[PDB]
Amino acid sequence: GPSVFLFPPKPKDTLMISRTPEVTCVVVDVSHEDPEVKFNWYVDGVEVHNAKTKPREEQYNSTYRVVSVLTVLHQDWLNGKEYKCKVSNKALPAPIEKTISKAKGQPREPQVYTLPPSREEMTKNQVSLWCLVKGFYPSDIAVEWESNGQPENNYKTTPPVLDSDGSFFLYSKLTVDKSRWQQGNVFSCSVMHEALHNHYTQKSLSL
Amino acid sequence: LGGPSVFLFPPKPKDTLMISRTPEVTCVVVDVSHEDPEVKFNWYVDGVEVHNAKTKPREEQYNSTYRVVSVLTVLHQDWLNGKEYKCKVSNKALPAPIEKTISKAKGQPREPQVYTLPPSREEMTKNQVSLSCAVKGFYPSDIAVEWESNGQPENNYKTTPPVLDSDGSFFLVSKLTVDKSRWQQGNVFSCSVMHEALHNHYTQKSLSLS
Amino acid sequence: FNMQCQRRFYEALHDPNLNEEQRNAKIKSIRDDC
Amino acid sequence: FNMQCQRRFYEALHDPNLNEEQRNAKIKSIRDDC
Repeated sequence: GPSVFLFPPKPKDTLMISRTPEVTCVVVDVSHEDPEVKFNWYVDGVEVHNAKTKPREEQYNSTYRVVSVLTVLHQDWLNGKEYKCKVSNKALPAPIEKTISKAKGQPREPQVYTLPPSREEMTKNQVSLWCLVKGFYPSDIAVEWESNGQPENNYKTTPPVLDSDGSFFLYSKLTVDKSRWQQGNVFSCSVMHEALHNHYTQKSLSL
Repeated sequence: LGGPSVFLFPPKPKDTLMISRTPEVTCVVVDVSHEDPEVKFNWYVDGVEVHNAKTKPREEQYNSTYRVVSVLTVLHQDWLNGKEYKCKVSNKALPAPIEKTISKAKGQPREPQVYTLPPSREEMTKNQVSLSCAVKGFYPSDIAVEWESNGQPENNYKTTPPVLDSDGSFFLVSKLTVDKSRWQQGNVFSCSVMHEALHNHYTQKSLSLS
Repeated sequence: FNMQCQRRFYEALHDPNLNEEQRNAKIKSIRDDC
Repeated sequence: FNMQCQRRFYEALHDPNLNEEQRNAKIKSIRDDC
């Protein structure tokens, strides 16, 4: 049968005013015979009409994937507005309804620490710069790396890991060539979370 | 899967690598109705049926059902070499037997690089400091990390799951929580990493105020 | 990015003296005129 | 844990002069008697 998934906006998108946060309603396994999918979006129980339903994409297993995207206000998501997606199809007895809102719990401010490469790693042509981000609540977070204002294309962040105090922690790894580090090139770790002042903080790291 | 659901769990990474351990494959069956209790287990190592299993039945779960588990001891070398382990689950309230298969991740193994990192200067303000054990460039993601000091195990640590890197290898960070006093006194903290691509499947990297 | 725009938003988002209408209007002015 | 048995095991695991039967036999002795 058809399955409905309701995804929240990207943590970065809700926190940065220059961005456009959006809620995503994904409908999977729609039969070729009856492909017509109707979306009804509700915001705090009131029907909204700003949704853009992306053209039905065909899957290898002869099924359809119909996606509806709804642009939201940063303040609306952050203040706790409930976003409801109603999905109607004839291969469904009753329309599927899915509801999402912001992650609950008392938010906690993450502490941001930059760790330089190990003295052992200096034998390798590429070194690792670390970003320890800990004590944050809830898990919704965005971590990035930049240099001279321009971003870095060789970084990977771990998923938030639950600490013994009930807060979360993560590590963002930046991979640079050893010479880059040895000049005194400055690398910044920018962290975006709802509990941080201005939803943003930047910590630097150089030799 | 299907309700009753069948789940097959691989051996613990440490268990398959360390000869002092006994690696096993676990066959858990959940949502087994109160009315129909008895369940039969049939283990298969690359087609061949084995009988060294410790077959287990019913153990009550909230939604008027039972948890039916099964333990089969495996040879470390047999897992690490790529042998497939099958579990056949039989029940009267089930239309046909469920067969689940698990094996060690395929691909060229890569040696993990273990690095210890002291706490940040900005963290020397708190009464407790964090020690980091960066483990990168390993393949497959099957790995085990432990912390110790003066031969005795240090357990106030949290390890990140393996994270897939851009080069196809996996990395992780293990964070050990220690008191500021203990770090500043000169205590030596060691990080033990166990992986197949490592010599003797084991390495140890130490860290102290030096 | 514009940090001033980001600063002004976070302040308007958390200003205790603004109602939904006033806060939404202020945030809009910030967002459009970065 | 015992490092000697661990060393012996990894040696038997990667010995090119042992076949499946001999490798398993050596490992079994390590696992039981070491």
